[PDB]
Amino acid sequence: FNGSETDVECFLGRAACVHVTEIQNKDATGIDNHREAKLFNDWKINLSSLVQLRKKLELFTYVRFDSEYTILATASQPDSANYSSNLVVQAMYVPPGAPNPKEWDDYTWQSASNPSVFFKVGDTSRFSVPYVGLASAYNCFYDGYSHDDAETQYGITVLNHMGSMAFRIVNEHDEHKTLVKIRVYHRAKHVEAWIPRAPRALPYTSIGRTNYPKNTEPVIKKRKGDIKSY
Amino acid sequence: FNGSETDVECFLGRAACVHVTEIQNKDATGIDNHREAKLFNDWKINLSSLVQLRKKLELFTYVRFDSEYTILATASQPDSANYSSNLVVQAMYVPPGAPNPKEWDDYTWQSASNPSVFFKVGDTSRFSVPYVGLASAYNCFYDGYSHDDAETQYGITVLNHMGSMAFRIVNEHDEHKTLVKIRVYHRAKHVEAWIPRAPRALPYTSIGRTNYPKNTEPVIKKRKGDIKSY
Amino acid sequence: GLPTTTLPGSGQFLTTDDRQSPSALPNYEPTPRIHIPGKVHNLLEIIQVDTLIPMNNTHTKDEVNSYLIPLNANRQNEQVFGTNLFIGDGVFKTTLLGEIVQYYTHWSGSLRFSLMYTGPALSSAKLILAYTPPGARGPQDRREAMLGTHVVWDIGLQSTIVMTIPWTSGVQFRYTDPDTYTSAGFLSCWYQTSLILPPETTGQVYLLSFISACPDFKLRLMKDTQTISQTVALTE
Amino acid sequence: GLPTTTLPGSGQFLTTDDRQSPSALPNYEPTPRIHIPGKVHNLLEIIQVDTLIPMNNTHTKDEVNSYLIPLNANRQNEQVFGTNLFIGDGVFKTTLLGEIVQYYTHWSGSLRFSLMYTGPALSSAKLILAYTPPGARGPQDRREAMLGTHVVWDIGLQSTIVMTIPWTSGVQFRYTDPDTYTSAGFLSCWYQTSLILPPETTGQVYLLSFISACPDFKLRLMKDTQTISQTVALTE
Repeated sequence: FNGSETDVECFLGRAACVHVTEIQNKDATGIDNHREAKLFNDWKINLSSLVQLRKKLELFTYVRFDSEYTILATASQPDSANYSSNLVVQAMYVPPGAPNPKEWDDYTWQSASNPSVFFKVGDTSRFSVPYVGLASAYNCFYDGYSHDDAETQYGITVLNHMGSMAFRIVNEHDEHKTLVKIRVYHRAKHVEAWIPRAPRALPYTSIGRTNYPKNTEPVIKKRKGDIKSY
Repeated sequence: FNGSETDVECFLGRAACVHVTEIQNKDATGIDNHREAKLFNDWKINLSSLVQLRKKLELFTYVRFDSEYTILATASQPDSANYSSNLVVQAMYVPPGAPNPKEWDDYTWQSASNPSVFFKVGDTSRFSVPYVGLASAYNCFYDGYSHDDAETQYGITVLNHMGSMAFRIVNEHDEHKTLVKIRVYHRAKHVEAWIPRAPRALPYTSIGRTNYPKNTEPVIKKRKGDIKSY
Repeated sequence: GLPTTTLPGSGQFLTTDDRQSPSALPNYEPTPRIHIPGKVHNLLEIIQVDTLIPMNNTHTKDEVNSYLIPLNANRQNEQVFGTNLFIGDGVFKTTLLGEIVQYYTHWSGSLRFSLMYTGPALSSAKLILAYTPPGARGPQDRREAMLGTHVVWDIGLQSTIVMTIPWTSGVQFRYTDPDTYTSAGFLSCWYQTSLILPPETTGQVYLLSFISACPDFKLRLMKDTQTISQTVALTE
Repeated sequence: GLPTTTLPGSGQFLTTDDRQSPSALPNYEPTPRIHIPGKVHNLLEIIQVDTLIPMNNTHTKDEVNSYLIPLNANRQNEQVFGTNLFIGDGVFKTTLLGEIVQYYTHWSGSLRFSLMYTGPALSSAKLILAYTPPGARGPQDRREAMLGTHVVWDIGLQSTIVMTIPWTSGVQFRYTDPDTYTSAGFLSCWYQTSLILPPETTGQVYLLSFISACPDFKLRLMKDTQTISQTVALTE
């Protein structure tokens, strides 16, 4: 049938929870909790977290996306009571090949041409980031380092980077506690896949490196008795 | 290509944070904090603040805008708790050649033909101010004073004024503290540029006067060794 | 100027709904589409390939010998194969057809069982392999298999044996929930005669068994596919 | 009368989204558009102009002599030029092509290197200038440069030397993140012979080097362009 059920576009185009995070806004410095998960967060997007622990995309070799990040932010601190008074959240898609913020009140939240959105807490925002790929397809499964020269990092192959999401709060006034949970749902459009690949045996042990984990249990099942079935 | 990526309209047409400010409303006089940043604010718009400290527009000599100020106002005082109960904010685009308010409860907030808008705190408002230019293009980079006669001010050349934004609160009742942060994002449409100009060496030291700052560090880089590279 | 109403289900966030959304990079040409081989439009052409079946997976640690059906001499009218045809379970679970049918739900379609012999050129054997449909108790010996839809396609001149597996609709589709019911189909093989080894062979020969789906295959609903009760949030 | 739905992403404020907005001065004729020369539609015609290159910027304080490549007599088979062709870094950073390529991101296109001699009319010299492509180690002397794509275009009858710089695609574009890798291109010049000065010259002559982009140039994504880690909020 020519029905979009078992084709590739329906196959990968569902929206899945990636990158649960939890931020707040307190003060300039205030109480010494600034850097780890508070006042801002950068993700450095990678579908390597929870696309069923990298399976359906790893079934193919070469893909091309057109992503739709739908950021669902919510107020973990009782929104029913308060902790939501115009709590405007700022998202930001920092493209690959651009500097990353590492502070809440930092210059690259307001800089030039960095796509940033603002929405109410407890509401959503829909994106459409086009195919930001260095290669003509996303090399999800690549053999080779970056150079025999200086060589950027290692065969993680972050050269075909997709982007980097940044989330922060524009608010003030340390007298109180708030907490905001942000949950982004990636969805891929117009997915064009190439070069089918045999599936993995184990759940993985690394991102980027196609390593199979040590100390394994048997992935295949013993016969219930002998070759004699039933 | 005839694609709007490296053309002039895409080049300058991005929206940037200019004029962060912070106002409130307390009472008629009340506690003696009235004049500086409280109860109202006038800007006297000038793209000379943070268009990457006047660079891409200074790369050309003659421009013509069609501006879209998008005023983002927010309640710095915990909006999550309260401090937002129908906090209607009044913006106002005072055109060039018109008197400027200097008081919250002043006559030229309600006067005749001064474009003023009202919106909820934590929401936005979109404008389109047409090309308000004395000359046929904005003389961003001008040589000459205003007269050899009386002479208006100096070669700042505020004769090609763009406008003056005014922000205030229509509310009452001193028993409490509120604070409102207002952040306007200018965006230029239909940008027509003329007469390319060599870029500056240093970040600037004045607005209007093309002065290069004293006590400079070397803007150009020494060779790593000799004319022998690598 | 344009009057409008509300709709209940406003502020709704369907995860699954195809809505066009505005672009964060509204004006940016991407890296252009080039032609690279092996373009795929469907999982049907993925599962069109005979992979292999681990049938001799009755040893504890998993090795290469998990696919080698062991064939000895001087045995006849006794067991060679034997399997329930429940793909997604048992010995078919770890085929490509395995995790594909573990992906979807209720399925339909005929199959393409293949079979291939690994032995010497001057060796002969007759192997009856028999299919019994779902809902029928599988045969107990070569006799009862021969009264079934018996297939010989012998060994000694022909090595590659393919048999299509016709699909029959039970309750309109196939049950895709984990049970050990015995109405899924049954395929098994018997020595019609003893294996005739070449002189001073002194060992074992093996068979290789493949499986795939014929173009009649069908996959209908999609599921979550836990398979390990999955949750890992490790990011680098 | 007109039923409608919601959309998630309501109350959204995209900074970058082209939406028509209502006018604060809905009825006001502006100062009318007149014709003034030098109308520009693209940055390509901005970077079409050969500006100059500071090559002798090896003195500490910046003066006029930063662009004067110094040429002495009685030296041959030794260094004149030498540069990595990484625009946006090193000696090309402070050209107009410099801050333009610092504005955008990944780029493409051939270039137009120019070169011009500042000396006496009755003076002669042979100067081999050589290009080595990105991914190749640059030559060590006039010998190894001559086995490269050597260019002489000598001094004594011709002053203005232009050489096009062909672009080659590496990993589909050029890396635009700050590293000191050595696969960006390499251009350098050597005395093929010693400089023949006129009698009682007693000094130095210089060369002037320009750079621009051929119409094949391309600029793809836009960036923030800090360059000083910029923040100044001074208003008057």
